[PDB]
Amino acid sequence: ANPLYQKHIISINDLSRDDLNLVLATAAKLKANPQPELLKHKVIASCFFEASTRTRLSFQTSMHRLGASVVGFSDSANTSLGKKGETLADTISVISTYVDAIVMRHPQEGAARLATEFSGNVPVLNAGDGSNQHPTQTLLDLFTIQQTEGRLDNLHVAMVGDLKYGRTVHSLTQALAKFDGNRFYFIAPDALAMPEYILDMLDEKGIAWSLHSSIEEVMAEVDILYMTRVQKERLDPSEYANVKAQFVLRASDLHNAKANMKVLHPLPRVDEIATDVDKTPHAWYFQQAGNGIFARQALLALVLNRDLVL
Amino acid sequence: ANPLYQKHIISINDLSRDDLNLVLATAAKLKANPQPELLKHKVIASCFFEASTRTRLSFQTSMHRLGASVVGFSDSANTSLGKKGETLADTISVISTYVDAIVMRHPQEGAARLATEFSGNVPVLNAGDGSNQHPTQTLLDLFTIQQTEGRLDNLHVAMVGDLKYGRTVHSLTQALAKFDGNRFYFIAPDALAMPEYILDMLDEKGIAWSLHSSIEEVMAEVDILYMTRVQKERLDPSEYANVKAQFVLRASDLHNAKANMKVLHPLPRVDEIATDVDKTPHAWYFQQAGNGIFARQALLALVLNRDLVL
Amino acid sequence: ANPLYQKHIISINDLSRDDLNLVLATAAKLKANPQPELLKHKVIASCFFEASTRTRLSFQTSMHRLGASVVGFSDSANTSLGKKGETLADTISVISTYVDAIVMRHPQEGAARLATEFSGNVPVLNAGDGSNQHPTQTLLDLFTIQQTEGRLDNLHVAMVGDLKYGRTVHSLTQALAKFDGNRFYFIAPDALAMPEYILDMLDEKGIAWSLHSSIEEVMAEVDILYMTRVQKERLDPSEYANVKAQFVLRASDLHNAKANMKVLHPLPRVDEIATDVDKTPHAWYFQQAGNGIFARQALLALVLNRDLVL
Amino acid sequence: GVEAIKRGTVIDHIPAQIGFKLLSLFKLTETDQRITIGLNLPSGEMGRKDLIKIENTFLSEDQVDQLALYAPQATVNRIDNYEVVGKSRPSLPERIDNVLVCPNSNCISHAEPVSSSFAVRKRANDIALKCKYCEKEFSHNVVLAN
Amino acid sequence: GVEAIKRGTVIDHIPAQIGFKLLSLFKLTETDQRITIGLNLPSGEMGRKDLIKIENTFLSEDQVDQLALYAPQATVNRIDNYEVVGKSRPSLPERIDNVLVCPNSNCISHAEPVSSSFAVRKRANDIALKCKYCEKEFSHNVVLAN
Ligand SMILES: Nc1ccn([C@@H]2O[C@H](COP(=O)(O)OP(=O)(O)OP(=O)(O)O)[C@@H](O)[C@H]2O)c(=O)n1
Ligand SMILES: Nc1ccn([C@@H]2O[C@H](COP(=O)(O)OP(=O)(O)OP(=O)(O)O)[C@@H](O)[C@H]2O)c(=O)n1
Ligand SMILES: [Zn+2]
Ligand SMILES: [Zn+2]
Repeated sequence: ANPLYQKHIISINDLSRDDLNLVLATAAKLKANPQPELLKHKVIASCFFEASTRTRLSFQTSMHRLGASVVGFSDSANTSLGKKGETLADTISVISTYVDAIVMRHPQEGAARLATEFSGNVPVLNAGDGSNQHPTQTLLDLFTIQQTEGRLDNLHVAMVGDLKYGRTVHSLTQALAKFDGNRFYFIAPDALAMPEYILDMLDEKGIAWSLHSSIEEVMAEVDILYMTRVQKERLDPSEYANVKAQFVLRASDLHNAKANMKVLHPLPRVDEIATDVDKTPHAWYFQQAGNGIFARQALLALVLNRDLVL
Repeated sequence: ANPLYQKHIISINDLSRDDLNLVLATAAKLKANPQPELLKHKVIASCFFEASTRTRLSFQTSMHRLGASVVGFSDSANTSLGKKGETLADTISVISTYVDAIVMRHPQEGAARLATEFSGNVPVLNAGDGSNQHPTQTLLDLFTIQQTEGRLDNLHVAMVGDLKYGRTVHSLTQALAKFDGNRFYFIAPDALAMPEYILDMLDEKGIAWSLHSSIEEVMAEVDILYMTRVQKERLDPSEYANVKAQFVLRASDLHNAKANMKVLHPLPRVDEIATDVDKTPHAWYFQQAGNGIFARQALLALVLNRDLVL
Repeated sequence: ANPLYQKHIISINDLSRDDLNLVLATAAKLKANPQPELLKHKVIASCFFEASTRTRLSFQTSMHRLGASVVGFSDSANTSLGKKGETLADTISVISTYVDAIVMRHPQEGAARLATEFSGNVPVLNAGDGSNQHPTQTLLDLFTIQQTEGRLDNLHVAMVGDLKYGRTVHSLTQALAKFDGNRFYFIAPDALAMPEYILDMLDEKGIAWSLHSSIEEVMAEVDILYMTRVQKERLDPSEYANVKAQFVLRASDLHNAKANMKVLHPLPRVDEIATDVDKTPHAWYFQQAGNGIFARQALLALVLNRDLVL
Repeated sequence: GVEAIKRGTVIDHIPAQIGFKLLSLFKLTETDQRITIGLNLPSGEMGRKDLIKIENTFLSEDQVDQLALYAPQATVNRIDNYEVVGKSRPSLPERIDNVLVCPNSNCISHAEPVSSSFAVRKRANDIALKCKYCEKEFSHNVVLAN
Repeated sequence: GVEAIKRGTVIDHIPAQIGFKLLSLFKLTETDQRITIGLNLPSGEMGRKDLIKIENTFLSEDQVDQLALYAPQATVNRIDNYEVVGKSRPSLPERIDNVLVCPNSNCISHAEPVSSSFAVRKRANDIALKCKYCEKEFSHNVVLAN
């Protein structure tokens, strides 16, 4: 029985340094040695009530590479929840009588945890719930940080952008706070700033963080620079002063950067990383993206297999 | 003929203390002694390309109260500009061949200046061009300020609210900088603060102005507290942080109010002047509204009659 | 001054048989002898916040036929209530400082009563507030009923159609319950049946009323067959079973019609009165419409003149 | 058993279950006066009653009559310096303004800054309520909502 | 005593203007046993208190845990046969369920058939409550704002 077998993967909070490290260990393994029938005979539900190119298509590809079958929807417009007014609670109750695990993305925060109260014994893996958590992202980010830096302890990590509505950086700061010695630098418009609930936790653990007005003032000290997109669709109309990106990285700005530094982005990006960065050795966001296949195969394997030997 | 006969009225910045004084003299006269046939046989166009309750009806009632005839539109939608794609310039060119004067409200700034190049010999009276000027508003504000304070010189004047798109306060700060020793207190959000070009003019005339973050700071000191509306329609999406009234006024606030002071508002008031102010000695905005009839028919009379009314 | 000078006209339930009789007397007089300058120098507001062809144009023509001036709006969309979010209460507060009387049609019930608390000294004439009252309709219905039947007492009156939202029949059942020995036949669908509160009043005055499922049942017996429209706009979705005229009338039906009987309709008629009725001796609804000029200018005259017209 | 009171108003004999309802319908609690309410007291007269003593507070004539809509058999006792100086009784008010909301959805009262008002009518079982504005009559049961 | 009950609860040292919310909140008036309420009585240290006396009735856990969040000052006294058998002041819980409402409008708790739940981190500052579903932590002032 492996520790993540049959677990719901909802919030990074619910996971430990050991849980995280087991998926990265598994990830690197499946990356070196494919297992094309590991999940032979399991049918999995890909329920996306909100737009995606990467999490949905990476998830469905990971499922296929392991031998599983996928059933789902790209938008609820067509479901009886969308057309006939059924509840989410009821949608999850019947879908759980059909399948072996539910992968879902949803626009309200808390949808995922709500679903687990109705999934019976079927694992719910959270693909994003509004602006709350995005754990599977964080797993593929931790995997990429490890490949590029060889350590997840004592790094200098900067998070730039819309840190308020970004489920991505919410999960990532929580996961990195589970390792020793990591220093955080936060560059956001103050209206799209990091929740004090994350901050209180960084202060509850005695981790060091600072806010900066510019990227250029920390460029020289970072291992990882994590850019984010302004979640337009999540902004309250009070924050529309913030729709266009305040900090935009251009190739020239990397001039005094550590040779080992990487620019990571969850993606999609809009105007914030100028396409000229793409040609530099510091750009690594598409590699990061490819890395979602290994991290999402590892997680599916551990949740759906009592013991893995690979 | 009197100073203003056949004269266009587009911006307060083209009038003089003498003109403003004349219009108020005549208003005082006409209020005392009606002239029912004064403009008997005159047809005036009421052309509002933008919403109005106050300006359009006070203007048309004033026309009727001097024996005039009104033709026009409350909406551009069923004009040939509106449906057949005609330029303003040609609208003005044909409408000039029909009426004796044109009163025009338009959504673009400078629409009325544009109109005087095509109205031929016909006077164009600006009823508000976007966020620029509202010269008739100001003549009834001066009429109400002189009615209450007995003078237009040596007044303490707090202009609260949206000072950036307030076509009203653009014109009124300019009318009052023609008289002497007036003291200005500007209380806007930073976003919707008074135009620089206004401030410059105050600086050159050496008028004392000051910025305040509160009505309380100036309450005890002022004579005219002139409140404005956030010009919701004219805001940028960036600016939608300020859709609500930062400074809202209630009757409690008047506690440390100078016993001569009057609360003025061009109206509509939305949330910024609490309905309890409506019963205070101080509230004067509905009287200010009615004062539109006198100032408006004094203007009409001067521009369409050579002979000064008496 | 005559009973109705400066008096607001909001509901038939506030008038008396004496007032109603006066208004008809004056209508009879004025129809015989026009008074072209009667209201020379008076400005009246025509404020229709709701559609009208009949009420708005009969009212404004009557104003013109007594020498009055009309200002107003046929639509609220380009008023500052309509676009700048102003309350009715403040609309009425400024418009009171301009005109001598206010004629108002509004979609909410009680809009005109609300208006009399803010019109100051100005009379508010109710042109129809939602489904409640239409007092001017009724004065021209009484004028037409007395014109045809020679009396307002001891009449057999069938009110067919939508009796629930028929602001017209609310007021008319109340005007006719002031005279004597009138017999009421109410023919609605159950859904759109006459309000209880009306019935109660009939009960206390001991007026005989009865419900019928057919025009034929009452045809031979009645003197005034008064037809109504299903107030499509005012129906609940639940009620959309009754969008079409249950009782439709054609000329054949008049076969067993009492030779004095008249078909009346407030209009618009949609499908309920077949165009063949238009050629019968019985059809009187267009004459009823024209009778609006006389009743309407008699009302205006009484409310704005002290001296009874002759 | 409840309390000695020098000066104020003691609404006595309130029907059980109507005492809390009155204290919330007319803002009686929103005071800084000592109020002492005794709910579900034995009466004999009725099995149970309720009672409210509001110290140093006197109700106006209309104030007391408003109570007839929920507590007609109450006795409003005026006490000045321990002496029952007065024993009033609620008659029906002719109008109740400001506390009720019209069940008519399309009534102007919901949109504009005016107080509510209903004319009270003793109809034929219950008390009928006519809105000032939309002019529709509703039974009082209804007006006290859902 | 200052009233007297054989069996029952006497909640006391209730802040001025909270006592009456508690009657609404804990639904205490849907009852038939005697209630004595003393609104705006003295209390030396903090001048004006409220006191509620539910005869022959004791509160369920949830209520005293709620009482901890609405009236931390108050004291609950279990009286059996006039014996003040117990007098306890409420300590805060770990979690509050089915009564609070999340400030986050985009919480799934609004839309869906779920009982709410909150984590109670006593901050030195004030009380921080964490929504079970959306994981936002809030100030108890924010959450309890009525
Ligand atoms: N200083 C006082 C005087 C009177 N009361 C209250 O006033 C009410 C009515 O006055 P009273 O005549 O003293 O009692 P009753 O005679 O019983 O009144 P009723 O017979 O009408 O019930 C009583 O319930 C009593 O509690 C009081 O509390 N304190
Ligand atoms: N038979 C009883 C006994 C007590 N009480 C009430 O219950 C409380 C008993 O608590 P107690 O501690 O004995 O009185 P205090 O010491 O003054 O209250 P505290 O210690 O909290 O200040 C008192 O308010 C009293 O009115 C009661 O109604 N009936
Ligand atoms: Zn109503
Ligand atoms: Zn929540």
